[PDB]
Amino acid sequence: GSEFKPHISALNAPSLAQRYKDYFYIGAAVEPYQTTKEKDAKMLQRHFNMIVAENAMKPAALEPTEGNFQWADADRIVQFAKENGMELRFHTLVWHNQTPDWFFLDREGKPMVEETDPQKREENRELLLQRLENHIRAVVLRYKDDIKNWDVVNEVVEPNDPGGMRNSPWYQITGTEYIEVAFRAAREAGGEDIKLYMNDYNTEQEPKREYIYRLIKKLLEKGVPIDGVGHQAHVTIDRPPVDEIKKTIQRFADLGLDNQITELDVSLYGWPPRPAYPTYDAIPEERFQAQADRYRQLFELFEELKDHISAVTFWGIADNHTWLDDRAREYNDGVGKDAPFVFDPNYRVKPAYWAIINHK
Amino acid sequence: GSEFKPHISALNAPSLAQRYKDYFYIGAAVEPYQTTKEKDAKMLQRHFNMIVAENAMKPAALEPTEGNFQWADADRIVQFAKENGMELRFHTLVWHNQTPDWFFLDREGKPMVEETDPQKREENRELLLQRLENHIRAVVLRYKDDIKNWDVVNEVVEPNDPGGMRNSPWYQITGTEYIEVAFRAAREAGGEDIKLYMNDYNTEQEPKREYIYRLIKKLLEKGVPIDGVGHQAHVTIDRPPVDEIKKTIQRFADLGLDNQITELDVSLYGWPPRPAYPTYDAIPEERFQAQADRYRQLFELFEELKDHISAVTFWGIADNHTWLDDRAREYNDGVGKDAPFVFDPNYRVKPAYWAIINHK
Amino acid sequence: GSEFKPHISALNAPSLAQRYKDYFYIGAAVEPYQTTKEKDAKMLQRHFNMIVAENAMKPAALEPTEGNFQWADADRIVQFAKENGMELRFHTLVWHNQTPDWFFLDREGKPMVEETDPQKREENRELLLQRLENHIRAVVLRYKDDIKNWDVVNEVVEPNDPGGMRNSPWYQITGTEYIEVAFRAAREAGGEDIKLYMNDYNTEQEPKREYIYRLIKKLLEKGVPIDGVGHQAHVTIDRPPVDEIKKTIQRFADLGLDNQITELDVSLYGWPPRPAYPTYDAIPEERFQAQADRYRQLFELFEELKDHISAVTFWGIADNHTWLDDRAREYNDGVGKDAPFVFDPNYRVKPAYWAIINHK
Ligand code: NA
Ligand code: NA
Ligand code: NA
Ligand code: NA
Repeated sequence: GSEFKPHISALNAPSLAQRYKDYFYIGAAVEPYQTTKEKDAKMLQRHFNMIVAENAMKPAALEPTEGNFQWADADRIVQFAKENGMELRFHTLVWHNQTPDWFFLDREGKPMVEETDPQKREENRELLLQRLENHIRAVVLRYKDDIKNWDVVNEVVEPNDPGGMRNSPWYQITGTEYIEVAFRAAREAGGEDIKLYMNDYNTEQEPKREYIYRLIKKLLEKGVPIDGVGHQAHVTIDRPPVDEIKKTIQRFADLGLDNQITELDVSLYGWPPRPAYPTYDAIPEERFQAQADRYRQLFELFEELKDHISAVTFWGIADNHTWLDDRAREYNDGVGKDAPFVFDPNYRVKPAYWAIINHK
Repeated sequence: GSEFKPHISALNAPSLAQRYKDYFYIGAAVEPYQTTKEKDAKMLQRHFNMIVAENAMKPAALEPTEGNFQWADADRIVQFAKENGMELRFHTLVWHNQTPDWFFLDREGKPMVEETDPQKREENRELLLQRLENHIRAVVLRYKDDIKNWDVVNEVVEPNDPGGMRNSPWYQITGTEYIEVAFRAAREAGGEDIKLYMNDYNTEQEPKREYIYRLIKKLLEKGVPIDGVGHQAHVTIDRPPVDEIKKTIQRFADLGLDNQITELDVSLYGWPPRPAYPTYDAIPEERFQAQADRYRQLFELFEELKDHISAVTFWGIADNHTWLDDRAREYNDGVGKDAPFVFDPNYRVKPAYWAIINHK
Repeated sequence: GSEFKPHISALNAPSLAQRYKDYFYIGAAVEPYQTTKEKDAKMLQRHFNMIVAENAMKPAALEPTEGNFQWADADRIVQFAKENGMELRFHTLVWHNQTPDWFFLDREGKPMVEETDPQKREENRELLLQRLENHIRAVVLRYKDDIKNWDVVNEVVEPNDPGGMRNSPWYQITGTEYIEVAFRAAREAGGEDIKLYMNDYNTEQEPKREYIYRLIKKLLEKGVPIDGVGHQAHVTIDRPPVDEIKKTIQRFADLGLDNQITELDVSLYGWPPRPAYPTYDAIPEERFQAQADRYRQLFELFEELKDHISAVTFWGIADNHTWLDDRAREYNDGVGKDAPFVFDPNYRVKPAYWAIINHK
């Protein structure tokens, strides 16, 4: 144990975004209801100068059937950021998950992935790319003046698949062209001022890192205007090692790319939740102290790499809301709690908060 | 002697604020008449991108009797800053000096500090906190869109007093609650965008440093939204040592606090003015050269700590106006002159100017 | 050979200005036609956040006869920068080249440099300084709200001339007073917010460096409001050595001066073009790899000196347009091609691009 400053309320504790003002933005993923929850709204105004929609801007949320755009939840998050002078990230224009099946049906209502006529396959490819372009055109035309950071594609690399290309219907139907078109359409509709990212997880693992590096070079060679890599950084206390994170950021920086940490959380367990504690009160202090040392190591690394990192965004606000609790229950027969942030479920600061707010 | 660049006019000499553009703001304390004095106004526009009122915004200046707000002098300083794109600091919402006695009278016209009925003392405490809240509400509502930096309380720690709490009437009547309320009211009226400081002098001395650190932690534990510490830095050529200054800034940074240097001057004498020179022309060059080396050491330290220091403000413009001349005369039987700045009384640069403007 | 990343199109390659966002602006010299050439305009929007007129704002371009101001070409460049949020530099208010002869004729139509009556010479000096003041007044009044960076005088030092002062008609008629007046008039018309530079080439050579340093100190002693030195940096692969560049920047920083690199190019040849290659396709890869290592060394030096350098501007966009091709032909009997940029004549990135865009 090394962090023994008091567990004060986070609502008025010194601002995390302030601490990192000349390093990178400090962001949080939010749901629309949190923009009007008193404590969550206060937490955002106190600690965060960047916001991303955890779920409200995924493809199925915004265009659940063709041409039927659903803007209300997304507008709510954008308006909260505008009211409070926060930057925004867009999650996400393209993803194999959270994508409605109408994209991948031919004009006949049948799955394009089953088509065997080569000329018809080329027509389906053209049609799917037009649908993708229209999804992007609508969303970027609406938000381009307010959202500067765009996860144009998400999780398109899978090292277990041939050539490293995740074999989603996107890839089955268009190869890598859906990725090329996604970036071109985003630039066409949004102009030079928006920053376009390829977002993925385990970006430091090999050979996934090579595959992402290879893909970006291939896209660059095709004239694709990519600006950066987003690193989800869903990490644990021990994995991955900090030196591998450092080499990954430097590596993509060598292609001229900006880097953002997009979905940061530090689980208390391994991958998978080998044994979750059942309740929050059951987590011993030693675990939070271990998590504090890990957060310290991460953020001091981010400071060293500050000229290659424009933003660090957490995948949530406080420990009362995190996607890791679904996984904790799942692998522990219905009961389990994770604690991945620097703010606890009662909106108090954790040892990890003091570890990243201090002078180093 | 080490600084032999010419003693050019400061009016058009290279800008001090420019030199520190990516480190911290460079500020000066001013009186309203100096916003319309040709040479002082030019000096501010040339060298400073932050302004503070030396006297015009103290409690007795702004609310000399209850509810009788006097805005003219303060408005003048704020308008000069706005015309010239300068940031502002507010000195100061609460101070045991420069505070009119009406605050501390019960509704009966008698000193609250003399009251012996416990229930009546609690009523006086409530009344004094309401008067404090109204003073802050009026001032912050008026200036919140123009002043980002607020000395919410000033000089509230005194190591000679029990528990380190300066035993002013504020503390005699309310304990530390006046400090809690001062910060809460300032945040309530001004929003999250204004930065709230506790300002004091000798912040590197022990045990004063501990007492300030202890008090801030206690206020943080009560939910108080403090953002930073202001260090007056009324220093001499030899005191305090630079390593103690460094440890102080780092120490408060460890609580997540920003730091500003708020009232910087480097006296030519010890504490007290053991022997002032009678006139400015009597000061030998060796003294200015010693003062230059001291200013060099201070500002190179500030550069090293730049990510913990947002602003460095001098307690005046040029050597023709400084509060240290009152003290120089006082302790030298009516005659005496100090020279605490980098600009001399004829608006020429001093060796100290060249020492902090150069490449290091 | 060390840089083997692909020679992708530069039009959508990761942004150079983005890479240097927290170091200095990245600029390019342009001609008006390039603001409407599809590829040049795209290159500026992709890679550059600062623009300078290669020729359209020289004295003869803007005021070819007395009082006959020609604004169209200059306005075009300023409007392109404004549309795209780019900063601007002004090249240049005073220069011995590109200056129409009407400046230097007495009211009698005869060359002021030939006048032998001392009282008449003082009248011509006064008249030439009034004409200079009016040229500057007109240009600064028109553009002061849009152009922050002003090359007030250009190439006024010549180490082969007595006292180091280039013996142009400006100096023959007014001594150094034309320089004093140029800076004062620019400040008078433009205010404190515009930054005023003395621009020259070979600024690291001795004794030219001493002469510039000496002149600036003399101007500072006369009350002249100079803010910075512009270093043209028309360099080769081997000259000048990087340590001499470093000492030059530090040296002028010691006078409190900002520094900008104003006309950067890295010729493939010596001075003069000892042997140009006849055509672009004749340049071997080894030369581009040598040029890449040189650009790497320069920009890593600029990063180290980032707090003394506000902007780095290239004297052109891509290798299809550069003034060095006139000199390559000249000294090679009509045929010759240089390649001084990081972007090639077909708007593809060069090894030098990868060398300055990477993580270091
Ligand atoms: Na730095
Ligand atoms: Na989720
Ligand atoms: Na005073
Ligand atoms: Na030219």
